[PDB]
Amino acid sequence: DMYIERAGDITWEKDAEVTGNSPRLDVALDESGDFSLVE
Amino acid sequence: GETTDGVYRVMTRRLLGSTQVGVGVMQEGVFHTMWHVTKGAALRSGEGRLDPYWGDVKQDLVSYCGPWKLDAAWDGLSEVQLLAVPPGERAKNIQTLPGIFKTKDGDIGAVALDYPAGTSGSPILDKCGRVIGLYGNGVVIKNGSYVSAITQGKRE
Ligand SMILES: CCOC(=O)c1cnc2c(C#N)cccc2c1N
Repeated sequence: DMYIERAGDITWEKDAEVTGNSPRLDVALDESGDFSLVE
Repeated sequence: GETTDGVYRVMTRRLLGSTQVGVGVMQEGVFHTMWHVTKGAALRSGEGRLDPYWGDVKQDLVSYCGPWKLDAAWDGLSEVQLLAVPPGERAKNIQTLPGIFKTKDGDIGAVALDYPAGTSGSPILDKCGRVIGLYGNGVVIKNGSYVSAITQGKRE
């Protein structure tokens, strides 16, 4: 039996940790809402 | 229950201790998360009850108390922030330039940030603070790292 607790405001934070890349991926979305990689 | 706008952890006690299964956004009285977090179950907010209103297993989205309200979109150019809310850990912004999911049905923004499964539903934001979609439905790539779609709903 699930419950919610508040974790913060939703705000853009100037000078936050910038990271991660930007890959272009060919993908398929099945009827179950699972993404897969086409190749 | 608590109806204040913001980001919330989705907890269960049906396992050992209190386990974080996911995250969501409260906006205009409506709670927005991913379907795979709740499976469409009702939610507690203290003593208040949150009942599902709209959901779709293919979009992997669900709203509580009203229709999906979040309609901002990635502009296709600018960097974004994941407001990651990991299990046991404080809310933390992570700034990234999204990649792209290319599908037969069009292109979707994607963020290459690996966080625990319990982080599913954490909102992705733009420069103006508006939620452009939620984190937690994506793929595992050649390396073994995780890439999430920027999953956004429709506002009717
Ligand atoms: C658990 C079964 O494997 C998966 O399909 C699955 C794998 N990883 C994630 C991550 C990461 N990292 C973040 C958010 C959701 C997932 C996720 N659903």
